[PDB]
Amino acid sequence: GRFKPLAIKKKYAKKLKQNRPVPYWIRLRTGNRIKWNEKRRHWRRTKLHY
Amino acid sequence: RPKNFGIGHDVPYARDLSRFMRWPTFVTMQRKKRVLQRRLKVPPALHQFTKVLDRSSRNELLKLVKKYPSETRRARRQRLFDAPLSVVTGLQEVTRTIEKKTARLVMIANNVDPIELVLWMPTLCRANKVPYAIVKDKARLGDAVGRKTATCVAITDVNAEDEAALKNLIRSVNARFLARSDVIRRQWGGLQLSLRSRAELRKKRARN
Amino acid sequence: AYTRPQFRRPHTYRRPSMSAISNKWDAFRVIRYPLTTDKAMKKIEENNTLTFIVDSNANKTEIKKAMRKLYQVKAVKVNTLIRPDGLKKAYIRLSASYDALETANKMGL
Amino acid sequence: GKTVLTCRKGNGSIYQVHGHKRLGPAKLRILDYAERHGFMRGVVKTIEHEPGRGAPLARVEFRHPYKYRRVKELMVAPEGMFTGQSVLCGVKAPLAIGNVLPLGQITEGCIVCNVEAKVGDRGTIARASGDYCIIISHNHETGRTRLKLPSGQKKTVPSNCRAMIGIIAGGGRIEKPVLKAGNSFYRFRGKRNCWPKVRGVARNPVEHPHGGGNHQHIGHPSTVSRHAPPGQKVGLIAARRTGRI
Amino acid sequence: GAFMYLNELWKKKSSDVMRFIQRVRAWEFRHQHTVVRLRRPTRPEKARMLGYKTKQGFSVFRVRVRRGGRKRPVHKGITYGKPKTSGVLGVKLNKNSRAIAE
RNA sequence: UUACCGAAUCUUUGAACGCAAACGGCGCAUGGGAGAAAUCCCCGUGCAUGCCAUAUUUCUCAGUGUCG
RNA sequence: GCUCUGUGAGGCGAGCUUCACUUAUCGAAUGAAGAGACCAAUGGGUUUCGCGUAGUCUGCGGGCUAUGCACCGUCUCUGAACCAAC
RNA sequence: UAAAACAUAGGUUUGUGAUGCAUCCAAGUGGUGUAUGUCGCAAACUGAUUUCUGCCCAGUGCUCUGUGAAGAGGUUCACCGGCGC
Ligand SMILES: [Mg+2]
Ligand SMILES: [Mg+2]
Ligand SMILES: [Mg+2]
Ligand SMILES: [Mg+2]
Ligand SMILES: [Mg+2]
Ligand SMILES: [Mg+2]
Ligand SMILES: [Mg+2]
Ligand SMILES: [Mg+2]
Ligand SMILES: [Mg+2]
Ligand SMILES: [Mg+2]
Ligand SMILES: [Mg+2]
Repeated sequence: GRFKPLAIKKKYAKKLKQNRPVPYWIRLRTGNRIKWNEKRRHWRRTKLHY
Repeated sequence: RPKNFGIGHDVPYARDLSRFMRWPTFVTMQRKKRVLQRRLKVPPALHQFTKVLDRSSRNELLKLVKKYPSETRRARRQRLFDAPLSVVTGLQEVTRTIEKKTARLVMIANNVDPIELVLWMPTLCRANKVPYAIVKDKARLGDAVGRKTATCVAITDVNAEDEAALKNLIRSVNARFLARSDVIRRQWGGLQLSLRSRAELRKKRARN
Repeated sequence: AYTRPQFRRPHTYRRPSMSAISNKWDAFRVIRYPLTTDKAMKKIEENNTLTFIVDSNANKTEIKKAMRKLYQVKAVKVNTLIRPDGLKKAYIRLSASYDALETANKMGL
Repeated sequence: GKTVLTCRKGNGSIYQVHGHKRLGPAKLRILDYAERHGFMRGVVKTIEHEPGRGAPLARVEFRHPYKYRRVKELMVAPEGMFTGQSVLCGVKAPLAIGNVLPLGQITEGCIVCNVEAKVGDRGTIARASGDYCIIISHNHETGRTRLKLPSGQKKTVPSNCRAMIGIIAGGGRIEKPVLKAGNSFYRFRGKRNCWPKVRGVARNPVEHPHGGGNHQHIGHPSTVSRHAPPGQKVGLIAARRTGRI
Repeated sequence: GAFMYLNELWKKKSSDVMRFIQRVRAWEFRHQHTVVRLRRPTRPEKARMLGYKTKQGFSVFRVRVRRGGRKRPVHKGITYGKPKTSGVLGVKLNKNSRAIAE
């Protein structure tokens, strides 16, 4: 609903902008290991219960 | 504009309540600590501090102590580039002067934080046959010596001008203690009734 | 002379008792970057209203004072919101005496 | 086993008195100097129902003895204590209904309520509705009147002890049958989580000493010893006799 | 040798004078907090044996301690496991009462 | 740029301590700031409790404690 | 049972209980809100601290027991209300 | 397993005058009934009303009525200290 302490909004805000595909250019670095983001989250699956 | 102060009329002007007030605990307790030890039966060893040198005699003696001050720190240093007669003061120094019997009068203070510090002292002067007197306050032996408290004072010696002034005091002093040493080692003290209970008994016997 | 059932402690006298720039907040910390979305471009021209991501801890009155200092223009109002992302977003509306368009383009926008 | 319900009421958790809507303690006025050397007139202001209590409580408003303020004060009402009545508490209070006057000054044989056992404790005996205690003797030589407690029970108390005059109001509550399980639901709504009372034989062997077994029966005498440890002291306690009388 | 007098005066704790002084204190101390700082020791000669010196930075405290044995804090007084380890009232704390006050 | 280390920087918190707290809340005092027809607004610092020391120009006091 | 636990007066028996006492302790009430006295002692002793009597004692200064003086000690069937007129 | 059980009102009985009764707590100037005060509280049994609850108190339960002596001493012997009825 509407209610959120801003501290919770800052955290969902945190996880929200953290919920992004890895940059394309990061995969092109030497010795790179990363491909997909292993910490992609989906609201319908993992829950950030705050 | 006179006011009735019957019950259920004009409110009273604020009368003193010191008597029924609830005091800070340290107040109630120093009051009760003083009550408690009048109305218990104190031992003769400890009661003797309740008995004490007559003040006209006391005032004479403390003026004598004041006549023989210990030298001040400013002067003691100044003397030592090369002591003036003064009263022995301090429980440790005064204890020697008794045992060595160099003391020729001693002035136990009446009150002491643990009376134990001095509780023995009257028996010790009585044994060395040193004249001694109990006196009202360690604060007065205090100022007499320039200290803020003195558990004891010892007139070990005096200039010739004050020889007799000491002697009459020594016999006005051991007249009350050392002479009464047989009496003093006997009087159990305390057991005073409250005068709220003395009067109650004054009247119960009044009614019978 | 006590006149309370209980004692109360007396008034006693009581004796009265490195960054070169201590104020880390600043016009330049408050306002950050103008926003260039097309909801905001609707406001610069249609509402005389600059949009800014602005420091999230800044408040409205500080955002006015910051526009006054950074862009030299009065803000008739500044209703901020903090974005779902966590950035704060001010829609500052300029006084009519100040164009929001002449100023935004002066701003490199 | 497992903790008996008699023992759990002592935790006083769920089992505490309700009393949110209770008006506060229903006591006599503080034993002022005025009580001890005169009287205080307070007018009854309003007779309240304290929920969970049978007797109405009165709201006598005494003027404060020592300061300019008026001191409303709450005590369980004697019957016939109408609002606007002027109560008179104090040693030389007139002897009338609602007046609170020293017990040794109340006439022998007259009935009193809200009596205080210890002097100055502000009224502890005879407070339940309909209840009272006749004064059955004075002993002016030793200053201790006797009185008959609302239970057939004599007791000596100092005459300096206050008492109110008359029966406590609201008498006869108990005479009316409750009829409904729901009616007794509400008398205990304002009291405590006392009710309903499950029988211990209906309980399990873990729950109660009486519990368990096939036919539901106590297996041992229901008359427990006074020294029985808690959780055992159920059934009839230290009973001197059993049986209908 | 004032210590020698004040030390043996306290060796007579049972003497009626010392028994009286101690009486008034225990009365006096009951009406005080479990810890109480003193500007001076009740026993100057005894405190000084133990290293107290009337100096700045030395302070004395009178710490009260209830007497009698420990009651082991098991619930409802019940004890589980072996019968040896039962016993609530009679097992004693294996710690000194000067220790507990210190 | 790397490596190291002295100078600093070190946001909100946290023992967390000015008071709170699913509140990015609210103080009092101190100085600053912007500003403005002062009010508002931001900022810095102090402000928890306990205890020890001290009042160094020796703080203010309380006690039907002891005396004088 | 001991202890907490003191104090006086008894009696009994070879420290036991009655009886009062009150400072421990306990309970109660209270916002610790008015206790006792002045009405006077088988009471007190530092501004009252002191005298006088008999008995005894003396560190010759006084003590102590009894005792009486003094002195401590002395005054009289719902109203409103405060913020004082030595 | 929704009953026939539990509850229930009604009935009785027990404790109990606050120094209380029941009762929580390791512990306390701690806690619950109790903001209460016998028309109350705590404990039990029975189970509306109408009607009746006979006989048995034997059992069981409940209730009620340190000081001497010996010894060198450790010690030992002796005397006083809730039950039974
Ligand atoms: Mg789901
Ligand atoms: Mg949420
Ligand atoms: Mg908003
Ligand atoms: Mg069952
Ligand atoms: Mg069982
Ligand atoms: Mg059945
Ligand atoms: Mg059955
Ligand atoms: Mg904080
Ligand atoms: Mg049934
Ligand atoms: Mg029936
Ligand atoms: Mg039958």
